[PDB]
Amino acid sequence: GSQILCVGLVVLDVISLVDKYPKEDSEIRCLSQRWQRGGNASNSCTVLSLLGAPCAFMGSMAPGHVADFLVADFRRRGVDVSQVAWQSKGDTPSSCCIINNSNGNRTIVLHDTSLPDVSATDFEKVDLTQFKWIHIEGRNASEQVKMLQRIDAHNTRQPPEQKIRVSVEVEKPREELFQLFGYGDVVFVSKDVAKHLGFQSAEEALRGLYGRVRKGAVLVCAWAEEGADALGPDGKLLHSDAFPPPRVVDTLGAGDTFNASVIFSLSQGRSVQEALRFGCQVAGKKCGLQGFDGIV
Amino acid sequence: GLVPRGSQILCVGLVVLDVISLVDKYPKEDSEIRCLSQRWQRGGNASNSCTVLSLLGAPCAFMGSMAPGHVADFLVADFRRRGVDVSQVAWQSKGDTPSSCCIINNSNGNRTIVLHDTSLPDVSATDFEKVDLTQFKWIHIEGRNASEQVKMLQRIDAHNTRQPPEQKIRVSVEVEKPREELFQLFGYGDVVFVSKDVAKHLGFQSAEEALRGLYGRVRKGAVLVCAWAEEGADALGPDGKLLHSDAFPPPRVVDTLGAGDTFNASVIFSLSQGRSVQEALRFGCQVAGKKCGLQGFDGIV
Ligand SMILES: Nc1ncnc2c1ncn2[C@@H]1O[C@H](COP(=O)(O)OP(=O)(O)NP(=O)(O)O)[C@@H](O)[C@H]1O
Ligand SMILES: Nc1ncnc2c1ncn2[C@@H]1O[C@H](COP(=O)(O)OP(=O)(O)NP(=O)(O)O)[C@@H](O)[C@H]1O
Ligand SMILES: OC[C@H]1O[C@](O)(CO)[C@@H](O)[C@@H]1O
Repeated sequence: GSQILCVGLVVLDVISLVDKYPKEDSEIRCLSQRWQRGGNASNSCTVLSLLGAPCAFMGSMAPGHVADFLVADFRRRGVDVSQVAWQSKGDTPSSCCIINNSNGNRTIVLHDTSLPDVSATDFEKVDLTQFKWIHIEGRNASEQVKMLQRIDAHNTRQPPEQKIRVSVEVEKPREELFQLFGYGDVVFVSKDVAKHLGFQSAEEALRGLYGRVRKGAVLVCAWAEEGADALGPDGKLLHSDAFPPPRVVDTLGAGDTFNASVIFSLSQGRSVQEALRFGCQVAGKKCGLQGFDGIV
Repeated sequence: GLVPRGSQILCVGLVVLDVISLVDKYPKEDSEIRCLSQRWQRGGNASNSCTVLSLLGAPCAFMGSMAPGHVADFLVADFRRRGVDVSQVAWQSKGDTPSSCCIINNSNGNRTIVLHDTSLPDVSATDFEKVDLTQFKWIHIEGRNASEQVKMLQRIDAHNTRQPPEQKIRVSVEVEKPREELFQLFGYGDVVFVSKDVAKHLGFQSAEEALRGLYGRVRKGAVLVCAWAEEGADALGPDGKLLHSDAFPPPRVVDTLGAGDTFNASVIFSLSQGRSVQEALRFGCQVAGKKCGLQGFDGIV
């Protein structure tokens, strides 16, 4: 039971690096271009792998040349893809990403290809004895709340020394997803969500939202160059300053780098304070680099 | 496979992967949005022209630069989907196969474009030296790296000097961007296409103005051609007689991207079949006008 599993989206990121964001109805040349395997859960596996944690990914992919690229990338990272929910309806999602090389800003135009989401049916088919931690990227809530319950069930049946740790990401300001707050030992909530609920800082968001998590859970809110905060059962607010690189050149996947790093640190036994900090340390480092290579 | 002597039309130029996203509204910097639709397309002038030539029923080949990879794979498969011979591609060990990002605003039609990077080397004159020409009856060059392309043209001229009239390779050139370096290309080719956009930048306000004002720059005996959107197109040859065809407006205008390339390929095709310049202008306007009412190149027949 020593593999981390991330459940969520995997998409092909077609990326252009520009030195200024283009005004509407204008035309500008890009400095360079590349393809990356992206999606939150997928980006997190990249990071876990680079950190040395055996991990595996689970999500929908449609057979094709794109998927072939993605799988190859997964494999080069040593990510287990065996639990992938292969399909026959829909395309694999992709996006156009513009990365502003002058400040690391990233603009994402996303194509969700109707590809049907992973289901409780698919999940129930998974040998949970393989995993020390399961992270779930909040997408199809009603169908994921089910997967969560299945995980609780498995836990109710296990020595505390052998329970599967669970984390949840709530990233889009979307009603259906809020039911997810109520599950998992660790809950990640985004600045975008927090702002959409009227909160103007990580600390205010944590106070405002801790009521929604389940007893014993740690709530976590990262906030870009403000670093990140966390709040546990004891009611003590925890904070970490960011580690901004002198030149921020690419923030695409910083959030996923942070989540992966917190999970890793926690799974390794560290305190929440220490994990917050390691999360920022690794995410800040990634912001100084194009892509993920070399955060290690 | 075996390609019969003097059977193919070659187009030398750019091929690019265009990623096209339709959106409700232009994305603000550092935001994430869902598009209404997104499309991968093969683009580029020489590339577009090859597609049209194939649909017209001509054997045709593309020569341009690519680098091994998944972008080139998509592009090669799309070429072949259109019956284009890719065996003359100049494969590169350095650089990125061109790809461009285009964002189309659905609620005002605007197009915001991030152009491909500059990393890939253009086809060089030494690259072109290695090509056996006997295969081709017509070679068309999209003006890009002009100093190198001038050498390619001189090489074609040398080949022709030694041939009987019935095995001379016909040559055409396109000058599509207003850049001074490209202008030396006017001096090569039996047929020179100049775009309205270049004409305008030089200060000409019509096709008639452009042809009379630029004809001086072409080599003796050459035909100079200029299409002008809804005004159709003109041509001027050595006999000094300005030739013209009106446009053939379609029931409604759906997509004019690549109309110029459709026009170019169609004129080349017609002339390659031995039609008169006047017949070719007309045919070019008919095919391109038809194309303006269709999305893409399907059904231009
Ligand atoms: N400009 C920055 N400087 C330093 N650290 C940063 C910066 N932006 C993000 N980080 C770090 O990454 C964490 C998450 O930031 P966040 O703004 O949620 O990332 P994100 O860019 O939204 N990820 P993504 O959705 O792929 O773009 C922050 O808590 C910091 O640790
Ligand atoms: N709006 C139109 N209606 C009819 N025919 C058109 C139209 N636009 C272009 N064409 C035809 O396409 C030929 C080439 O026109 P050209 O101006 O080079 O097109 P383009 O620059 O590729 N696209 P656009 O600038 O939007 O017209 C013209 O000579 C016409 O035959
Ligand atoms: O939401 C989809 C997008 O979000 C990211 O995962 C960034 O976290 C990109 O890789 C992907 O295109």
